[PDB]
Amino acid sequence: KNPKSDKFKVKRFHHIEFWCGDATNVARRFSWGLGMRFSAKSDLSTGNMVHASYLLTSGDLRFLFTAPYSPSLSAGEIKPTTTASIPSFDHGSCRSFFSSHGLGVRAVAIEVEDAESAFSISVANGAIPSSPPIVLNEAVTIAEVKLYGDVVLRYVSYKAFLPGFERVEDASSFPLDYGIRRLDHAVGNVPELGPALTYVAGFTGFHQFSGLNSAVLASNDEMVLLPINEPVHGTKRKSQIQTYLEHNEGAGLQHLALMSEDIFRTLREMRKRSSIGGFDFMPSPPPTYYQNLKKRVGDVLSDDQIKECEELGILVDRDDQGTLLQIFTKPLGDRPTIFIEIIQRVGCMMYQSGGCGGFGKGNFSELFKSIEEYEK
Amino acid sequence: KNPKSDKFKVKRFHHIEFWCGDATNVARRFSWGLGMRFSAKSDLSTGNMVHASYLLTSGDLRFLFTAPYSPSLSAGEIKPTTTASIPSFDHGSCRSFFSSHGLGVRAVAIEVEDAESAFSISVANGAIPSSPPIVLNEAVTIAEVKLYGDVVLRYVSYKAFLPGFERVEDASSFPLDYGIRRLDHAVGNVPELGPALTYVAGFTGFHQFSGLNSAVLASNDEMVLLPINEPVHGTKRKSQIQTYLEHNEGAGLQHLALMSEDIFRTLREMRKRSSIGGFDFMPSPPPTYYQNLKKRVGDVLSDDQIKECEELGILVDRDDQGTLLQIFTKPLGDRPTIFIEIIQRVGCMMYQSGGCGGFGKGNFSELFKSIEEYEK
Ligand SMILES: Cc1ccc(C(=O)CN2C(=O)CSc3ccc(C(O)=C4C(=O)CCCC4=O)cc32)cc1
Ligand SMILES: Cc1ccc(C(=O)CN2C(=O)CSc3ccc(C(O)=C4C(=O)CCCC4=O)cc32)cc1
Ligand SMILES: [Co+2]
Ligand SMILES: [Co+2]
Repeated sequence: KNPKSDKFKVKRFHHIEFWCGDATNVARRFSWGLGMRFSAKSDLSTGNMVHASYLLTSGDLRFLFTAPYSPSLSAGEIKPTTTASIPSFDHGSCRSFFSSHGLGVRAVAIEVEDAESAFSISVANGAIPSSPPIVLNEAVTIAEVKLYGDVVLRYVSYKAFLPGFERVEDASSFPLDYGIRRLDHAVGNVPELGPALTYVAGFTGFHQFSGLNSAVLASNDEMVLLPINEPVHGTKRKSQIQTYLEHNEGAGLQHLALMSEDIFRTLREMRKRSSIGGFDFMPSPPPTYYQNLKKRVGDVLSDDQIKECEELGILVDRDDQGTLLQIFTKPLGDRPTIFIEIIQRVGCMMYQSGGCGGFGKGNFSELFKSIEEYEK
Repeated sequence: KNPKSDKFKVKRFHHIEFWCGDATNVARRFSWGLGMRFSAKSDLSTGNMVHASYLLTSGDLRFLFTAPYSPSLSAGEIKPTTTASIPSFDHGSCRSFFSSHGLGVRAVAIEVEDAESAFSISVANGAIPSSPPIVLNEAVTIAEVKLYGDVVLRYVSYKAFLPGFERVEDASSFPLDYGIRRLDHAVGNVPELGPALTYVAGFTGFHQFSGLNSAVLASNDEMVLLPINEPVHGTKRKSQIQTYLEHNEGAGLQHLALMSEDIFRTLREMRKRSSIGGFDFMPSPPPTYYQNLKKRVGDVLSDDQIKECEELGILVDRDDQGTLLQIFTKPLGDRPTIFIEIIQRVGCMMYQSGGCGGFGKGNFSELFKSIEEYEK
């Protein structure tokens, strides 16, 4: 069931903003590891004395990396005279976020039809305001409300990246591309799932789509997908959600799932780079898992395609409507907190429906099953 | 003249430690950009609940990247019970350093014969203590005194990387190598050269070897080389030293000069990677500079070798004893502060004497000369 209860018009995920200590080094690492191109900047070279912000893109996926400069560079500014291109930015908030949580996502940004209206309706329906609507160059409106922990849901609306950002020079914009095309879902970890769902669904009208309980909130067309997890305590192996909350100093964004148009190419390219500056992947499932794939998805993937899944460590799950291929990186930074998922979905062709094939929850059983089997 | 006045026995540069917000991302970026291999780690996986530290090596060059975890992970520890592998580390100092200066060098480490003696003699001769001598696993002694700004001079001595560090697994240790072999010199920027030189030369006994004044302090065999620069004010173009001090919030390390055994190979490899996660280089000199090279170094470099210098943007300088090839990166991070120099020295064969060919001070005139000439 989909009651289509969105309280304002939501379009698609727009960007993800990481708050960093040094944006240059994180952005360069991510560009090489994920095959994303440098496409826009706002920094000292563009007149921004407040923050350094670098935008990477792959298809429709936009990752923004921001870090504060010394406050002394902008000490004479006030908000009416600011050189910041993102008016919600604050030095103290950024340093506090980073000190508390380490490298991670500060903003999940969605494009809406009217960011001032979305903000107004959200706050009228219980959202905690974070940054009020601000109109940039009479062209773009941006507003922020609290999502969970110190993560904000950012609303962006366009009259027709952001004013004050400059498209980057060609030489610095090497056209890397490993096949990633858009953000599929963004997942939060919280101590208590119930209150988190009630809060977010309360202000958005989004509907509902071992070691954890999870539920997914979705927009009307189910293209904005926000799963939320809570830990389950007292378990034999300690909950990975609880480890996250301990190392992150509380709730925050757990993972970003990035859709690829060719997951085999994406994983070939990312794995070639794991040990030369890129991203590592979690341990692969045992060969029993791939033996057991013929019975589960043998009508969807050929033996060769199943073998390619095994060469790359790709997991497969299936629901009533479609099939999903997925794989998980090791944590992106020092702390065992945020990671990335690469995904590709098969089925639900109408365009493809959002969330086709689910989120892989069946792989909890199949991995557990496969590991024991593998002891053999 | 070299009075050989070292107040304690100094061997060679040992390592450089960067204080970071996220050590993983900086270390991975530097590994790919400079061709350095991951060789040791101290982090959660090795029992360190305090800091994450990753060591990269190329030949004898050792770069260490350290960032703090949440203090909550180690809140029950005291110094006698610490899980930190570097006992001088402090969460508050690290966060304060990074907030003030951004990404940069915290420690210039030199190997000495006895770090406790070096510390004692240094402090007896005016050094400001930073961390007292601590014996690690009855095998290594480490001590720190203030160098300039928030940079420390770290003394390391070995009875026979550090205890508590683990050599990294093979798969994560891809054997990158672009030819870099050791640290040649490490350069500080200060507001006032005179007092800085008097302080450092006072406690070490090291001897003395537009927009700035500079002087170089050197150990007995002139293999530890510490240039220091101050700004010259009132100049037409604003001093790059003053820009550094403004953006860094005061004195700190300006550049690390890395010796290559084959500068042409190093620059070919680094430039191939500039736009795919590596390091950018400062603007190249005009072709007039390379035309003028035949008269200056035509007895040292062939026409082909001069042409290779022009293809790569390499600068050349010469003193009375040898010739130096050098080139400079753009700043390593967000702020226009720290950068890297790649160098190779020709001459002064006895082994090669330290500092053979100087530090390139003649290139200030030759670039100024060449730029005007180039207007032609
Ligand atoms: C560092 C690190 C820490 C933890 C992990 C994982 O938990 C990866 N993972 C497994 O290991 C067991 S199969 C699995 C199946 C689905 C998902 C998943 O994506 C979601 C969602 O999207 C929303 C619904 C619930 C869910 O969990 C994750 C899985 C990976 C790396
Ligand atoms: C971001 C950035 C900011 C500034 C720069 C430079 O100043 C680079 N540079 C020039 O541009 C003009 S030639 C030149 C010659 C020598 C040196 C040099 O290495 C030293 C020393 O080692 C110790 C002695 C004095 C010195 O300056 C540096 C030079 C490069 C990048
Ligand atoms: Co997922
Ligand atoms: Co130099």
